[PDB]
Amino acid sequence: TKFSIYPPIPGEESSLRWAGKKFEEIPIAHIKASHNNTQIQVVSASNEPLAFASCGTEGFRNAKKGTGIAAQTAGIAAAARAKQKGVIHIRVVVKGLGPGRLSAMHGLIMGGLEVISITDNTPIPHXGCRPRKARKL
Amino acid sequence: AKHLKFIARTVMVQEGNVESAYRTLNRILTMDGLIEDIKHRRYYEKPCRRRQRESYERCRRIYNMEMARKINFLMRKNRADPWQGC
Amino acid sequence: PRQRAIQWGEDGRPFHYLFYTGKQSYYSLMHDVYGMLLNLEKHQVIGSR
Amino acid sequence: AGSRLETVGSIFSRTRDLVRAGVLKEKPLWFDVYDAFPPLREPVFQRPRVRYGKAKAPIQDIWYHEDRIRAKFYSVYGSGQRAFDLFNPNFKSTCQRFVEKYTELQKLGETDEEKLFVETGKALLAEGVILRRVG
Amino acid sequence: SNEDLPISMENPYKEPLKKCILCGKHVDYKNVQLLSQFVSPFTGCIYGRHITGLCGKKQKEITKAIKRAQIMGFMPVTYKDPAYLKDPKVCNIRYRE
Amino acid sequence: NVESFASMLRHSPLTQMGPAKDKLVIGRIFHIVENDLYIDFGGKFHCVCRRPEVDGEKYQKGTRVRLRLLDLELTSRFLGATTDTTVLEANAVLLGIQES
RNA sequence: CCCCACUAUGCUUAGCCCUAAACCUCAACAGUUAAAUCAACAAAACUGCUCGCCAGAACACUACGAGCCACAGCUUAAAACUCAAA
Ligand code: FES
Ligand SMILES: [K+]
Ligand SMILES: [Mg+2]
Ligand SMILES: [Mg+2]
Ligand SMILES: [Mg+2]
Ligand SMILES: [Mg+2]
Ligand SMILES: [Mg+2]
Ligand SMILES: [Mg+2]
Ligand SMILES: [Mg+2]
Repeated sequence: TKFSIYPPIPGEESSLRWAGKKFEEIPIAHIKASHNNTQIQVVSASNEPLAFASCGTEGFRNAKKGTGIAAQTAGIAAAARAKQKGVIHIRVVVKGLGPGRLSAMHGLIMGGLEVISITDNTPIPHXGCRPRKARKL
Repeated sequence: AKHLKFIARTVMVQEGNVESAYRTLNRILTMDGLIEDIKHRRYYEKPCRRRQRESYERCRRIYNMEMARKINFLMRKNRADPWQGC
Repeated sequence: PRQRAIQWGEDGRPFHYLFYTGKQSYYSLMHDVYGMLLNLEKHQVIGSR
Repeated sequence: AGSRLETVGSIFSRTRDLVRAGVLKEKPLWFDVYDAFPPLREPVFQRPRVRYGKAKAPIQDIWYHEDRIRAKFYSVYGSGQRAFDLFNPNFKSTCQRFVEKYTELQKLGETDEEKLFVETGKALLAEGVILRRVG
Repeated sequence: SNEDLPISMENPYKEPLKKCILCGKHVDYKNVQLLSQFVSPFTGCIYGRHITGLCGKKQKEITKAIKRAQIMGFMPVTYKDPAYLKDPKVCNIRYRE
Repeated sequence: NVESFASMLRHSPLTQMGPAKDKLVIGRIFHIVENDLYIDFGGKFHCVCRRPEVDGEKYQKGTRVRLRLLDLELTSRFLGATTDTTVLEANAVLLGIQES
């Protein structure tokens, strides 16, 4: 069968499997890539936390937290704690356009996890709160 | 918040190629205007400023499309010189 | 220095049909070469610089 | 002595006037010919202006009665697979052959349009013409 | 005067004006299958007329139909309903790889 | 009994053809530049068609060919222009050679 | 100016206040594309008709007077001295 980039829809009968687990059963790696930090939490399909890592928890401080190499290190740390709990395949849900948006995903892979999907959940208000005033620079 | 999850803005990875999956996702969000939208929303653009930029963007697109059409039309005669020497 | 001869007679009529180009000798040469290229179509290094 | 005011009158008027004033001692070689055989319009500079509002060019579209028959024939049967030969001044296309038959049958008193068109196709088929309907 | 002179009339060879794919068809807010053909699969974003090819009138009817269907409980907002992903692709947009 | 211009125009093949879009016409190659064939087909302007890949050597000066016409004159009006820009050539598609 | 916090305020209701680069910096209505196209730039050039408005700069979105739910307010709006420019 040809490859579909559209994820399998829950309730329908798909043939895709990962270690005998369906798409709905794969754990989720939640990456929050902020402008000055990157936070990564791996949770189970039942919303059980399995691992948490951020650039700040990896010994980065101030402007060093807002770097790609800092996020990559945070991903490796979360991957290590998650792999010990039995996680191999993960669904990536990244919210935010920070510098650790892509680098945080690399660390998860270098840490031994297999990414089967990528989901963007960056909050976009549809009309929402007024953002802070522009900066004069 | 109330919608189903892992349908919107979701791309499946093929053969472990996560780089190509991320590029496809980024291309999707770019074409739909979400990337530019998120960036413009970090600081409040004032209504007089938004109208000025929207007017500039709409006029620049028209001018660029009209300049492309002229070059396409006037490139038909880019063929070799038929009357060289005259 | 070699001097170009008169380019018209007493009546004022130029001798060469390309006089009013100002480059009659150059354009007469281009005219002769362009004509030869046409006739060929109708019909069909080391030691020199 | 002369005048290079090409936007003031014409070469004839400017030359004629300077001859009268004695500015030009002799008439140019062309003056006597222009006088005897003048152009239809005196060549006077004019600045082409753009039309605005309710001003429109007087040029009219060229149409003929048979053009209505040609539009229907192309719609019904399309362009003939036979190729136009626009070099032959007496070339007749399948549409022109159709138009001539359609005109002949109209002169025989028939006045209906839908009926005058179906009978014309039959006549050509009898003569051996290929009429493949587009749809 | 002369029989061969041109005659005044309307262009007989004039071609009909173009029509959008939805010209002459009723656009209902309950027809989510139709409405879904004009939103982005990944983001649910309504496509501009330069992508849908619709005219101004049908672009407006489609937009108002989508907005009505979304808030009345017939159509999702943030994504195209996956049931309608295999419908005819009438929009001039290329996404995947 | 001298034929008038209005009569010549009414019965001319170019007038009888109607619109030129999607009309088959016979052209004649009069000038060739590498693989660019200049073809006259009875209109005001010639068309320029690239030598076909198949039987390219059969296309020579004087060879009569079949064309599918698109426009008798390629012209367009561009923004900020009072008149139309013309490339002084017709638009046509070369189909092949005409043979008896 | 840059970073953080927070208030009047932005919102609703009921009253006021009546100001904007309230600007297409294009008064309304009607008509014209022929003249000369037209100082320049803007936004092609004009005609009929009507209302409003203007008459060197600055003083002056000021003083006084008057009216106004306005009371550090708004509208209307000078003069003296000063200059040869603006
Ligand atoms: S073109 Fe007719 S309704 Fe769209
Ligand atoms: K303005
Ligand atoms: Mg507050
Ligand atoms: Mg305003
Ligand atoms: Mg008024
Ligand atoms: Mg004054
Ligand atoms: Mg004020
Ligand atoms: Mg005051
Ligand atoms: Mg007072």
